[PDB]
Amino acid sequence: YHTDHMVSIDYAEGRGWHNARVIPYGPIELDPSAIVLHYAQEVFEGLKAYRWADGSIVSFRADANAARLRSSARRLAIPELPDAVFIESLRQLIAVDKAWVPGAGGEEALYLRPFIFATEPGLGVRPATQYRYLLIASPAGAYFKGGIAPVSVWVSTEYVRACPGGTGAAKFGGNYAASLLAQAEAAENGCDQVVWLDAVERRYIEEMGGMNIFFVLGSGGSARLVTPELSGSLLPGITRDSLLQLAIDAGFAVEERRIDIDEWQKKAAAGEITEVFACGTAAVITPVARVRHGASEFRIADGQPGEVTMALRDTLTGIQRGTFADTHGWMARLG
Amino acid sequence: YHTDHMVSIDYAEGRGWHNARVIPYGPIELDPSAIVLHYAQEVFEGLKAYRWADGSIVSFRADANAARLRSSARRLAIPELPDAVFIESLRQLIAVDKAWVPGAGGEEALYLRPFIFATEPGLGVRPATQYRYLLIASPAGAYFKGGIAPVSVWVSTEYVRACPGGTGAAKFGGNYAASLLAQAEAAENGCDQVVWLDAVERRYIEEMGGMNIFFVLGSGGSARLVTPELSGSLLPGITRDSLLQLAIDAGFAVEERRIDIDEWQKKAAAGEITEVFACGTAAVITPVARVRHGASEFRIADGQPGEVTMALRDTLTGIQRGTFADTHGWMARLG
Ligand SMILES: Cc1ncc(COP(=O)(O)O)c(CN)c1O
Ligand SMILES: Cc1ncc(COP(=O)(O)O)c(CN)c1O
Repeated sequence: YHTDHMVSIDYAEGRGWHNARVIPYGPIELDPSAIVLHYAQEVFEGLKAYRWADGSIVSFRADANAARLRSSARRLAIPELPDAVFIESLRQLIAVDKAWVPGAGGEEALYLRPFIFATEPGLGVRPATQYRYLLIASPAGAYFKGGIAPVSVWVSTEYVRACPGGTGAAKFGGNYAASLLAQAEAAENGCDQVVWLDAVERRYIEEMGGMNIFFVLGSGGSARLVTPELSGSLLPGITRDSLLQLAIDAGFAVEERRIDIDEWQKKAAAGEITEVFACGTAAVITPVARVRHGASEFRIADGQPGEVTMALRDTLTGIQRGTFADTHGWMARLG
Repeated sequence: YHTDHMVSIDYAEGRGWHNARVIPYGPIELDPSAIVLHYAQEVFEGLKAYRWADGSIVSFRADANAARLRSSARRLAIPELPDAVFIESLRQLIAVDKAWVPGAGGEEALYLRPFIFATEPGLGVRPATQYRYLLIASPAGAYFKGGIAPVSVWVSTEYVRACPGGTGAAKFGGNYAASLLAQAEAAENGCDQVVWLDAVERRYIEEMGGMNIFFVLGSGGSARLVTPELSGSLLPGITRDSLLQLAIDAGFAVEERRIDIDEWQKKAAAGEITEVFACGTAAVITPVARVRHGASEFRIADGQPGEVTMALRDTLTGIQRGTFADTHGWMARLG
C-alpha cells in the first residue's frame, strides 16, 4: 500500500549527497554485488504526516528523526544525510502525494519511511562509497480500535537482539533481522509482541521488537513512571522522549533506570506496578495486559488499559492532531 | 571483477525454491519496500573453485558450505535452500564460466559467493515469504605474496560484533555491518585486521572480522594448537574445522577452549605462545605478527611466520591443489 511517488538521493564519495529527485514509486536496480545485499549496510527511520482539521499537513518531531538517521548512519559507517536534506525530502514527497494523507483527526496518518542502503558493488568487507536514500509512504492507522486494545507479550529468554558495544542504539536493519526468530516463538505461545532482555546479564528489560516500554508504579497523584534507561543497546525512541516530557508536564515523577524481569513480575503481582504500556510511532501507546515469561503468565492489574496510559495517550495524540497546544514546538508544517 | 554469468533461484511460499536458471550477470530489480532493504533479512556463503593440473575444476568441502547456508538461514528465519540445490548451482555456474577459473596450482582460484536475500515487499517486520538466491563468481588470489605476509591486528575494546543469543554463529550480513566502524579505528592505528572480544565479559577472544584465530603454544613435538571454542557468537569456520583435523593428522594436541586477551598478551610475552595465525577461505592461513591492545603493542615471537603455521598451510593448500592425498574426502569435482 504505497503512494504514487518516492524521493531518491544518491551518494558518491566525490559528490556527497546529490541528484535529489522525486520520481514514480517503482522497482529499483542494484548490482548483484551491491554491499547491502551481502553486508547489510543500511539504516532507516519511521515517522508520520498528519492531516489537520484546517487542511494543513504536519510532522511530529521530524527534526528528531533527521538527527537519529544521522546517528544510526554514523554507527553503521554511512555518510550522514544532512538534516535539511532529510526535512526537504519530506516536503517534496508531501507536495506531490498529499492526497494520500488520510482525513483528520483520528488514528489515521501517512507513514513515512526514509531509508539508506549501500549500493556500491564489490565483495570487499568495508564501508561503501556509494549509497542511495529513498523516501516512501504508506497510509496507516485504519482498523486501529482506537489504539487501545491491550496486547500480550513474550519475554525472550533464548534470543538476544543487540548488545552493549553493538548496534542496538541505531535504527539498523540487522537488529530487526536478529529478532525474527523470537517473534515466531511469541506467536506459537499466542503472544502479540516480544520483550527483549539485556545481553550481558539476561535480566534487564530493554524494549519490544518495535516499541519502547513504560511501567506505571502506584496510582493517583502518587503515580510514577519508570522506563529502561538508555543502555546503549535499546533504541532512543522519539515517542519515549516525548512521553517523559508529557509526564513531567502532568506532574508525574519519572525514572529512567534499569529494571529487571524479576522486579516487573514481583511488583505486578504485589500491585505496585499498576500499568504497563509500549510506545512508538505507529501505535503511539499500546497497553500491555499480560506477560509470558518462560512457563509463567502474569496479568497487569485487571488486564485493562490503565488510567495514566490512556491519559498520556490522549495528550500526545491531541498535540499530534492539533487539538491540544504544542508547548514544546514538536509540530511543523509539511504542506 | 565478476564472471559472465550468475545462477538465480526464487522462493515463494506456495512453490518453495523454484525457477533455478543461469543468466548473464547484470543488475537485478527490487521493490523499494523489499524486506532486505529495511530489515536486512539475508545470509551468504563463500567458497572457491580450484583448477587442477589435469584440467578438472574442484570444490573444497562445498557440502559444509551448503549446510552452513541452511544453518544461517534457519537463524535468520529464511527457508533453507536444500544442499543438493546449493551444490547443483555451483556445477551449473562452473559449466558456463569455467574459463574464468584461474590456472593451477598456486594461490589463484575462483571465489564463489552464494547468497540469499528477502525480496517480499511490505514494511511489516516479519520473515519474508519471497526470497531470491544468487550465485556469483570473482577471480581471486593474485598478488598474494604466497599468502605468507604477516598481519598486525587491532583488539576491539569499544565495539562488539555479536553476542550470545544473537546471530554470530550465522554467516549473516548484519554481523559484518556491525563491524565496519571498528575496522576504521584499526586502520587509523596502522592495523590490518580486527580481533573481536566476547560480548558478556569483554575479554575472551572470538575471531577476526573475516577469519578464525589459532594460537600455537610451545614448539617441536611439544607444540599445541588452541583456538576459541564455539561460543555461539563466532563463526564455525570450515577452514578452522579442517585445520583441527590436519593438526590431529600431524600428531599435534588441539584444544577448543576459551582464551582471553590477558592470557594471549601474557603468554606471548613469556614465549609460551610461539605463533598466532588467522584462517579462512580467501587467504587459507595468514600469520599474525603484532597485536595492538589499547595503548600497548606486542609482537608474536620474531614477527615472522611460524613453523606450525606454515606446515599446516602447506598441507591444506596441497590437498586443495591435488598435490597431497585427500584422506577425509574434502575434494569434489565441479567440472
Ligand atoms: C526497536 C524499536 N524500539 C523502539 C521504537 C520506538 O521508536 P519511536 O518512538 O521513535 O517510533 C522503535 C520504532 N522505531 C523500534 O523499532
Ligand atoms: C566472521 C568470519 N569468521 C570466520 C570466517 C572463516 O570461515 P571459513 O573458514 O569458512 O571461510 C569467516 C569467513 N567466512 C568470517 O566471515
